[PDB]
This record gives sequence, structure tokens and C-alpha cells, in this order.
Amino acid sequence: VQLQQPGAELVKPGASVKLSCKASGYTFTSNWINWVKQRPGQGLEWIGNIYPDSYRTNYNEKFKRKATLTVDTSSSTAYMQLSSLTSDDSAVYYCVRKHYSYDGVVYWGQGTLVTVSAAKTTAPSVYPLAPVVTLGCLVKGYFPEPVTLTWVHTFPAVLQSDLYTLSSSVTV
Amino acid sequence: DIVMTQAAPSVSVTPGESVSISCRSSKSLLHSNGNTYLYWFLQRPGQSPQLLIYRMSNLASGVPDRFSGSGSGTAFTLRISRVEAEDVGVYYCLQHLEYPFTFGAGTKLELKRADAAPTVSIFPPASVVCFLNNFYPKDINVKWKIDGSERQNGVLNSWTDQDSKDSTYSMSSTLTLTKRHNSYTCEATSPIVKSFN
Ligand SMILES: O=C(O)CCCC(=O)N[C@H](Cc1ccccc1)P(=O)(O)OCC(=O)NCCc1ccccc1
Repeated sequence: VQLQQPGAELVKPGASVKLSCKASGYTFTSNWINWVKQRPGQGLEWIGNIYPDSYRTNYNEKFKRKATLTVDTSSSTAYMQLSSLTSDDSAVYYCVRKHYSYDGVVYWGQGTLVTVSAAKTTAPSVYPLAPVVTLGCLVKGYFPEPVTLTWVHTFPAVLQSDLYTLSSSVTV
Repeated sequence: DIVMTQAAPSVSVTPGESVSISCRSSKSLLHSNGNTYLYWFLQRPGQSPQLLIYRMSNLASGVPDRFSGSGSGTAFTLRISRVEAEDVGVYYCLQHLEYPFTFGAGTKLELKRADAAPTVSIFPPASVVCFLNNFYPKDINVKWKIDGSERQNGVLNSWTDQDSKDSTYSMSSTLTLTKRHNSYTCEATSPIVKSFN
């Protein structure tokens, strides 16, 4: 059971964006696809859903003029277009599958972090951090979020003037 | 609109002990077919939500029987038996009886553990970074000093969420400077200190 979603999308205010969710590992037309919103550090919000089998849709009134759900059954892909984005639209959007009949079968994709700003992309600039045991790594000056890091404690990114700085530590 | 209320934004519990999380709906979630349309999800630090409990108190695949759900028709309770470190996270209830589906505000679960001191590591450059790892409780301060002088400006800190294995917290502190001094020191809340030259 898989629902792939791109890590992030930097979007210019006023513009729109189309988010993808590629299903695989289950019968696509047998499950409803739901979309959920979560602002950094906040709770969850139901946006709407679509049943690939019949193409029926349901929308949370709050997002009726903001989102449009479509499914491409030949690619087992679901999509959500968000129109004329504002800063309030910056958040993580999850596609979630739920079997039309069975109730205990609900599964959440990894989510896509949408960042709405005029600023421009900027790759990080990783760094050392070797014992003057615990090794460190200093990912500095990137944009937008997120970044991935693996080898511990990887700390929340910090914003320093239109730029995010992060650090991680390894203790062997 | 069916409103879901989880009055407690968080709850603290000692490992091994039990705790319950409440959720109330403005409209009964019981349907004619005899089934309650209520979901309970857990969202672990840095992960997407995941199903925990469905219907009355049916457990999702893989969920330890330590968890269980109950509740009237508008009053529901999620109860965890012998709380473990791996249970840290935020619990959300959700009704799917009527459109639009709606979520509770979520309840963060926090673990009370044995006091612990931080393991400090300092790292020279063009910034100086310090790690204050695996300590407890969450409330801890860091002090920076350059050539004995306690510097304050130019510092940005970052905390992790409660650790899922030991329930400790960790913090990172960075002292950024102009890419003409010798002693850089980082200390916590004898004291725990680390410096270099
Ligand atoms: O009864 C109605 O008029 C419709 C009520 C909504 C609905 O059809 N819910 C369905 C169950 C049901 C069936 C009959 C009567 C009541 C409830 P349902 O829960 O299958 O709705 C489909 C669906 O997409 N549910 C997703 C719920 C969900 C949302 C966000 C994250 C995870 C899960």
C-alpha cells in the first residue's frame, strides 16, 4: 500500500498548484481518496474526497472555491489543485486512502509541504562538526523546507532571514 | 457542522501507568446500522497520522491491546493501559458520520520520567554549535561565553520532541559570528560545561 507524494512545492502567491498522489499496492478504484491540511505545528483539517470508481466528490465548504479533486484511473493517480494561493495556504497536504466498505482500512501518505512565497529556491550548505563520541552536521542556508538527513537527534529547522538553518548530531 | 472537542491540549503520565484521552461530538456518532463512526489516530513526532482505533473500540492491525476505546454516543474515551515511551505523540479523534468530516484539536501525550542531566558537545567553526542532549525535564537553559564574556546576541536554539525510546529531550544552540577572541564556552542549567580555544 503506497501513496507517493512529492516532498515539497514552492509556490508564488496568487498562483495555483496541482498536488499528486500515486497509489500502488492496493485496488485504487476500491478506495476513497481524501485530502487533509496541516499547518506547521497545528492540527488537522479535512479538505475533501473523491471515489475513483464513480468519480463522486465531496468538499468541505471552507475549501469549495480553493480545491479541485480529480483522479486519473489509468495511472492510479489522484490530484488536488489549489487555486490562487496565499500565505495561509502554506502547509503539509496529505492524501489518505480509505476502503469504500471495510472500515479499519485507512492509510496516510507522507504528505507534501507547500510553501507560498515570492522568495527563491536556495540549496543548503552542509557542514562538518567533528569532536573539537558525538559527531555533528550543520545544514545551513537552504530554502524552502524541507531537507532530509540520515546517518540520533535532527533538530527542527530555524529561520534566519529568509533562510532555514538546521543541525543534527550522532552519538556512537 | 459536527464539532469535535478534545478539551485537553496535552496530558502527562508516568510510564507503566495508565491514562485516558477524551473527545466529545456535538451530535451522536451512532448510526441506524448500529455502528459508531469515530476514528482515533496517533501522529508520532515527524510522521504522518496513523489509524489506531475504529468504530466503538476496534483496534487497527499491529496496535497493542494496551489501547482501547469507549464512550457513550457523544462522549468518547481513548484509554492506554501501561503507557510506554514509544507512545509519545498527539492523538486525534475524527467523525465520518456526516460531511464535512471533522477532527478534534488533538491531545499531546507526554511522559514523566527520572530527572536527567544533558550531555554537552561544543563544535568550533562560520558558526559555533552546541548540543545539550538527552536531558529531562524539558525546561533547560543554555549560556554562551566568549573569552569569559557571557555572549547573548546571535543565538538561535531548537528543541526536539520527547524521545520515543527514553523520553528525554534534546536541544541545539548555535552562536553565529562574523566569519579575535579565544575561549568559546557552552553551559547548561556543579554546572555542565564545555569549551574550546
Ligand atoms: O451517511 C451519509 O449520508 C454519508 C456520511 C459520510 C459517509 O458516507 N461516510 C462513510 C461511512 C458511512 C457509511 C454509511 C453511513 C455513515 C457513514 P465513509 O466513512 O466510508 O466515507 C468515505 C470516506 O472517504 N471516509 C474518509 C474518512 C477519513 C477522513 C480523513 C482521514 C481518514 C479517514
